[PDB]
Amino acid sequence: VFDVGPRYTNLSYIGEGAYGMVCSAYDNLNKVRVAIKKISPFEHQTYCQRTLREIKILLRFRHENIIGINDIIRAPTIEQMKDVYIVQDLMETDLYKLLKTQHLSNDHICYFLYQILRGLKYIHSANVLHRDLKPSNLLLNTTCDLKICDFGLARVADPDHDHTGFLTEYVATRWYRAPEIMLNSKGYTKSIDIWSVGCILAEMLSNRPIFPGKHYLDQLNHILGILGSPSQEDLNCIINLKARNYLLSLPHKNKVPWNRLFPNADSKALDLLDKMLTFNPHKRIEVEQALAHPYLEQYYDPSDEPIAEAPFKFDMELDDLPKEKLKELIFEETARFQPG
Ligand SMILES: Cc1cc(-c2n[nH]c3cc(NC(=O)NCc4ccccc4)ncc23)ccn1
Repeated sequence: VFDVGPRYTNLSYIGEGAYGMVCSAYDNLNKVRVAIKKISPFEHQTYCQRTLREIKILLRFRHENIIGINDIIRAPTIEQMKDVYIVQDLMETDLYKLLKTQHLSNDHICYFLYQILRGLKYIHSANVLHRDLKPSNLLLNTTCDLKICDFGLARVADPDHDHTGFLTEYVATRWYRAPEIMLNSKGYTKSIDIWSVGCILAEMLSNRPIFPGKHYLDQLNHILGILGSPSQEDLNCIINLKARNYLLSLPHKNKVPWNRLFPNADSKALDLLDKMLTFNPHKRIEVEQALAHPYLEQYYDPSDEPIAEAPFKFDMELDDLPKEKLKELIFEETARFQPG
């Protein structure tokens, strides 16, 4: 069932996830095609938490490089609400699909990276982390406008509670995971997103994922295979006994030069890549620094890189709420879109 009538008709498949599906549809009010994401999260607490976070975040945000929510469709009562549909702008493709079919020139890479970082500056200024940046979540049109989508794994930043043990399970897409995820981090600091952006830049440079780990620890094998052995100083910052012991046990690995991996890339793009793909998250470049990097000099304009008016100042505290209370919160958050 894709129950979005009567305003939205002539449905066509786009993609799907574990508990949702996105289709294109014709909007019979504005006479334009739109994207509609059906979400069916109510049987699981975790899915309810993610759905609620995405809706709350996207409804507060207003930025050219971030997908918005134009409409939310759901039943008039909690009892009758089994699914929720989110209406968004329809784009033409995503960076994942684009990279299967063509090699991007440097000036397209530069302009796309600029937009990713512009959008990320706004997200981070709101004290929010995206936590699942990857090519399929970067939507594009023929005018080369780029929008960040899929905030289902987003969280309010919590650097004071980022610590976790060695080899702790993680939810976000493997290939875009920072090394610290596998060593000592829950992915609750802004630096997690900068690593993912670095991976995306590398992927735009060669049309191949830079660290295609086949399984959980293999992801760290791929990262260390290019960055080489971490310095003593970086090891001194590693926190966990088990993470330190693991890294000290490895044979010495020298770094693979970015210009040997990417022999046709712009030298300024590789300098910025090096700074985003820095092993130690405390030394990794921040979003505002990345925007100010010489690679992006032609687009850099802090006056035209807006920040959020209303950041999320507190944790949402959804972790111990039962799925029934979360359904009530999702119902209340979506009430503004009901007729009348
Ligand atoms: C033709 C085309 C359009 C789009 C596209 N336009 N607008 C969109 C909005 C969204 N939103 C969105 O939240 N997508 C992620 C998702 C989808 C389904 C299940 C779980 C997560 N996704 C794709 C799109 C993406 C790719 N090709």
